[PDB]
Amino acid sequence: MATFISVQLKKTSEVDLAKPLVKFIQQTYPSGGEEQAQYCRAAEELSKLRRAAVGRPLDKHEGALETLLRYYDQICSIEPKFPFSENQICLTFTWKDAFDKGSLFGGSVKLALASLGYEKSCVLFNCAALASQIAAEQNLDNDEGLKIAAKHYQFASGAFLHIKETVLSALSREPTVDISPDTVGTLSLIMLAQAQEVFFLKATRDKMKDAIIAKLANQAADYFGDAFKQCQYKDTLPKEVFPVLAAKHCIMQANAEYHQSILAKQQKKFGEEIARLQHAAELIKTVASRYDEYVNVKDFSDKINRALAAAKKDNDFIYHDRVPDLKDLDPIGKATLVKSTPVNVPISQKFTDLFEKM
Repeated sequence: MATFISVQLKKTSEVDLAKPLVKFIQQTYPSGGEEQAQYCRAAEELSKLRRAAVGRPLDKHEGALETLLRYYDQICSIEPKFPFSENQICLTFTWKDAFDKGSLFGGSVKLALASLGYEKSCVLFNCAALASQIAAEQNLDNDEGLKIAAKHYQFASGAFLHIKETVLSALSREPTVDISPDTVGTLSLIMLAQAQEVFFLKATRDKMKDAIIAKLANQAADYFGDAFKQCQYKDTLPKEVFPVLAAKHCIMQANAEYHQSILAKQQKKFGEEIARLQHAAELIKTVASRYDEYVNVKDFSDKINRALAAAKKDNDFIYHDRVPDLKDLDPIGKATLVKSTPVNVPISQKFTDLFEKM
């Protein structure tokens, strides 16, 4: 279908990374044509690497992400050498906010800083955003799609969370909102929610126990629920985000209850089955009327209604189980298969620091 949330990449203007880095090499590097004027072609190499990571109208592929990741690893490796205190270091990175259009009354929202902390913050944001795009793009009724989407969602979650913990110490100023701890904390939870939904979807495909699927769905409802609560009083993220999180919260509760009801029927608890099915129907009716424009809930509602109609029919004419109230049923349990991937450099596949010997 279409309904996963992904993140648009921030834009930068191009900058000459080499030229300023060239002027610093004349240090414990004396004569011409040596490590001296080799490192300058590695600085020539790294400036070229920035334009590939950040300059190109992008590619939602293994290739483009790896470029970004490499560019992140490479910056991280370059700080403990150059502007460790910098009284001038003539080099300034400019980034547009990912979300804030600005106002067509006076242009976009941008922020220029002469800081490697700023730069790597925005790059990492973009590694996260491209990962969510690749993740969202994947075919979920195919097994390696499921795995690529769960891997990238957890990466993107871990990467957003790394910026939250790190943006402020990393920077000179109050950041743009897109990378400020609160937005990126929320983006972190969304990606983790989506990761878990992918693990629920995979469980449904591995045709696992309904008991385990209910717990995985219940866990997701919590991730989506927390996330939409973080968005309730705020209008930073694209406007589709909060309604998708709201629906996805009720959808996952409805999956939890539907699967738990199947278990209940297996155990001949026919009243419990109707109760849990009534709850699922209600959750889904709510999402259908309230969130029409964002999710398509029809097949799942029909599935629930047939099961409810058959349950009621046999119970009234055969079993006569008392249908319990919701508050009298045990909580459905919770299980997570999902974690925010720590950012430990190198995050790129076959990392070569172009300035290893320095």
